[PDB]
Amino acid sequence: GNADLPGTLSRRLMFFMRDIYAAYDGTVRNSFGNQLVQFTYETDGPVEDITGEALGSLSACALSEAAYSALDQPISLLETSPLLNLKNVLECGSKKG
Amino acid sequence: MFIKVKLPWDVTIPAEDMDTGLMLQRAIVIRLLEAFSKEKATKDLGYLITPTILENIGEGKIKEQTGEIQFPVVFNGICFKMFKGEIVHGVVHKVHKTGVFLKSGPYEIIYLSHMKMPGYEFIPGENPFFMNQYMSRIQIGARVRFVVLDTEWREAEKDFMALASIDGDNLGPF
Amino acid sequence: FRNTGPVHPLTRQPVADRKRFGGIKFGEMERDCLIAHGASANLHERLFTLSDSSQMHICRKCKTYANGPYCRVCVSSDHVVRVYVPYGAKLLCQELFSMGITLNFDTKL
Amino acid sequence: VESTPAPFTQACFSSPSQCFLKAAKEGVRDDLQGSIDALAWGKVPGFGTGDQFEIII
Amino acid sequence: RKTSKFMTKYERARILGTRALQISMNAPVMVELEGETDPLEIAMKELRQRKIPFTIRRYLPDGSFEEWGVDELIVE
Amino acid sequence: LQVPVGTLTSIGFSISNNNDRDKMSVLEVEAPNQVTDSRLGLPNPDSVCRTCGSKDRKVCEGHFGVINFAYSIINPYFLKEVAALLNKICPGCKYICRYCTLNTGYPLMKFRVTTKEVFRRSGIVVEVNEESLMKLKKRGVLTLPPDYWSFLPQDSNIDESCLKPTRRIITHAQVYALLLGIDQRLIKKDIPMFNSLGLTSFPVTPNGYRERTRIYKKLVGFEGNTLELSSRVMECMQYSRLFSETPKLCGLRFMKDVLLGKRSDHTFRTVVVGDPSLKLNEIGIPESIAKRLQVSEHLIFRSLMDGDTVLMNRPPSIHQHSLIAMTVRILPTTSVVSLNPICCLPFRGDFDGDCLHGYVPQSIQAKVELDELVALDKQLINRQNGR
Amino acid sequence: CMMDCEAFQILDGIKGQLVGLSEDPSIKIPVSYDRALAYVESCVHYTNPQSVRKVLEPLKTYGISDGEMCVIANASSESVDEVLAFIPSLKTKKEVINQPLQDALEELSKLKK
Amino acid sequence: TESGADHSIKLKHTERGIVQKVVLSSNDEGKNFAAVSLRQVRSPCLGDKFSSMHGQKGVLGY
DNA sequence: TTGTGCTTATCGGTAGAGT
RNA sequence: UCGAGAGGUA
DNA sequence: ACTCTACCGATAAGCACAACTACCTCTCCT
Ligand SMILES: [Mg+2]
Ligand SMILES: [Zn+2]
Ligand SMILES: [Zn+2]
Ligand SMILES: [Zn+2]
Repeated sequence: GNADLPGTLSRRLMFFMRDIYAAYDGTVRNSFGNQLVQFTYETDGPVEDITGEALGSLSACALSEAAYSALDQPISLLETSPLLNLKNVLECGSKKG
Repeated sequence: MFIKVKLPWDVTIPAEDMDTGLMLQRAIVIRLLEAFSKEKATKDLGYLITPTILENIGEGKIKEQTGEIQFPVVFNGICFKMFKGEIVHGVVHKVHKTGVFLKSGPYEIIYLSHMKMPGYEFIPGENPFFMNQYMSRIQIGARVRFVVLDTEWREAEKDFMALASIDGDNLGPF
Repeated sequence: FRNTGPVHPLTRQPVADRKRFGGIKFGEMERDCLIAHGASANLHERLFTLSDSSQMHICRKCKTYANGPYCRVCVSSDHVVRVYVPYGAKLLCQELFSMGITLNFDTKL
Repeated sequence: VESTPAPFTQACFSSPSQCFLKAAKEGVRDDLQGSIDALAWGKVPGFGTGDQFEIII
Repeated sequence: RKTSKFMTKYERARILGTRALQISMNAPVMVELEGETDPLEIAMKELRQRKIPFTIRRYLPDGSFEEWGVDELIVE
Repeated sequence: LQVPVGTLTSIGFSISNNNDRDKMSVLEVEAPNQVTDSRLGLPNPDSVCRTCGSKDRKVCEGHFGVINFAYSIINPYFLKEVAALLNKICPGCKYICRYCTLNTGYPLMKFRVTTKEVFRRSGIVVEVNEESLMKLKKRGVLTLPPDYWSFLPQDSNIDESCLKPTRRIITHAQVYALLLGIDQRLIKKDIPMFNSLGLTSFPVTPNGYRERTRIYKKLVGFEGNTLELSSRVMECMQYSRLFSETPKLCGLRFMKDVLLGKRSDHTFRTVVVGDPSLKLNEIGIPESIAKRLQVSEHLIFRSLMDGDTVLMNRPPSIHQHSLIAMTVRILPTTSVVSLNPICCLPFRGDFDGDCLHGYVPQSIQAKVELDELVALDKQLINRQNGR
Repeated sequence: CMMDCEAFQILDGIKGQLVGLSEDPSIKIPVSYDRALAYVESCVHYTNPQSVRKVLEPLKTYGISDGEMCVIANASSESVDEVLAFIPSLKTKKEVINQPLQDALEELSKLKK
Repeated sequence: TESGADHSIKLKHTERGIVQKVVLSSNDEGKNFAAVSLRQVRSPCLGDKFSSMHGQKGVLGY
């Protein structure tokens, strides 16, 4: 159990964050229609030379690595595992009822 | 109908010779020279021999295909359209019992059928066939004018073959 | 290991038999990691060049697929372009036409 | 909401048949703006490499 | 204008790859290389000597593009 | 001959009509025994193609053929839209009349699509509203008026008769009759693809591409009862690979295994062991495997040797640092690859039976970009936490 | 717009430039040169400026389309009954009298010695 | 076959060894069965995996 | 085995509209 | 060889 | 004062996908 959940979460998050990239003007724009995600990168420095890097892809990869590492953690009753907690945090629109 | 109509091209240049910035135009002209020489054919345009005037050239776009760079260049050249309703002369090459050969230069081969000239009879008493029944002798080397008909073309060779008719006036050599 | 070997009948891709020359799957996670790194030439080569590579002919006067290529929607057209797409794209187009979907392609050159 | 039709990526996510049927019924036009759509048709995504072009002249 | 004026890693890699591809196809080298048998090394030498005649067209998201040059850009 | 090469963009989607289907079809015969003809597909037992030259199933593409139908059939994809439109407009008045006023005793009717519940046919069935019928029963009206169904034209094909009077199945011919007299603007608003309503043909899949053949042959010759023809068309359309279900390659899995996940050439997979002698950026490659592995170098294939770069990965790739470009280092050992034990952390694996499969870049550009972005020295800083 | 004269003059420039640096690293085509040598020997003129001006002069003062003026220059008729029988588009018209046409033919014969 | 066709079974890429015995047998239906056994001595190589009696598992590093 | 939509069906339910 | 069901590897 | 419809909010009732990646053998048929 819980061996497929990190993979599915990583796939969905990658599908959501793949198109995000940094533009030449300095803005963070989506590939679909050049939609503005962030006017400026909200990193606390220290180098702004990253122009062609895909910020969304690396963010999704980092979150996927965090999710896969949580698979080694156990579960405590009246509580949920860090993997399930991360899944619940990432899934906000689903829990509308 | 020999109107000098401009026609752009997208000739590519191999990466074997990319140098001599002070005289790179020599590589440009030799690249387009081998471009239309390789084709040396057309469907409804005609033929071209020399790039007289080069109008304008474009930016060289490169591609990752065996080191080839394309160049968009537009220029005008000499062509000829075989429009219907034109009197064009030609030189006879040989003669036979059917399909009389007529060459308007080596660019095309024109064939003449039986139902194109007036009432004549074949003369087999000599080596070359003659049509002197209507008081006109036609041989090889004499220029004879005729009316051009619709031109045909092939798939691979795409030769500008057409039909020759002597139904018009002033027939025979002049 | 593999350099060149037999391809699958349905899709022109390397087979998954180790006794035969076989092949190594380039999965979605590897593609995502390569996108994160930003290596596009490797991604293009692994998905198109060294993978199933095919060609498709599209009429430019009318957005139709032409089977030299000949377009039966119009008269014999001398302006037909060739696009290089993976064989999976052609298989998907055939499947879409079989299920009842017609695709229109507007080539840029 | 963004009025950007992406039938190919949506089909690649889940339910390809229904997504293709809805795209055909609506008559949308996929511009292949996404990275996955470009990759599926032999085109570079354009994030790191392909965002700029190289011209000799 | 309105650019970082510093060549990114991806642009540098693409330029090096294109130059190596050109050199591998028996192309003359503008820079002078002594004891070099690798096209990648010659491309690196040309990039260091900024004598490679390439122009970079950066496509802005709005649709406009700005033409730059390798000699104009500064490597790091 | 030769054709220009261009890029592909702006793909359009539309529902096939008769015109495009006939245009794409090549040599579409109407013989029941000519399903596997020599004109469409190589795998047919003829080793020849009518429209293409002799080839090894690599130079000949799959051609399409479309059979013809004696009677017209409405497109199943537009069935729901037609049923919804027919429910709104009254079928005796052609407006937005005995069916318009409640004082005439005619109960309101509702048009809907029935799926496998009555006759296993996905068609249009008109049903009288039971709530309105119950009110009429309280007034002493036990049965519907005999002229209630006078708006339906009498179908010459009167097969499948003797049905319930409250619910009737509308044939394809009657659908067009009810659509006649309706404003074209209203019809076009609900259905954008007005030209696709008529489905008089169905294509046949190429032999080289693909129970589907049996159903296609069963449709070559058909009798009346066009509802059965529509059911057959629906059944044979659902055998497409894009529809979910057992081949196991269908639906989302078809996409994953045909476009998303692919297998490539010039790849090797072997078990990995530890070798502290090797440098961090060097990978140990056995001399036996490297001799058979061929690379493409411009002077045409040469064997693998020292200095070449190979992209190494450990499946699954959880983070971007799993892909590392490592220089090939030939070792006397065989049937194994040697890796520095320090480099285990990026791969997240240990030397206990893990297999690292590498990728050999053939193009020079891929090799150049491999050691400039995916090299170990390029990935010194972790992109997750900055350490 | 080249009928006989300026098409021949540009060929002379090709011949003049062909003798210089005849060795070419690339390939050559002999079919194109054959098409020029064996077609230009049909009809020739004396001078370029005077002939062109006298040909384009009726094109200005009289109404003739570009296609009709090109085909009549290549045919080079010498009478009034010949032109009325060649081109069917010139039949049943009264826009131009035949006497000015006869004068035009005299000018064409005058420029050709 | 009697016409010269060869429906023979060959050894694949990774198949090798020394033939040990050949067994020929047939069933009551009349179908003939043939079995050929290939043997090869295996020595511990590098990638070989070894395990202990207490769950300790690893490969032969050197 | 469910999680999540997803789409009708179905129960009043009262708001206007009218007399 | 094309498939299905099992048993295992990280 | 006193009565009919009609779009509209909250519970049943069926569909409809999807439950991880890369791997490797063995029997069964197809
Ligand atoms: Mg382990
Ligand atoms: Zn067409
Ligand atoms: Zn064929
Ligand atoms: Zn009505």
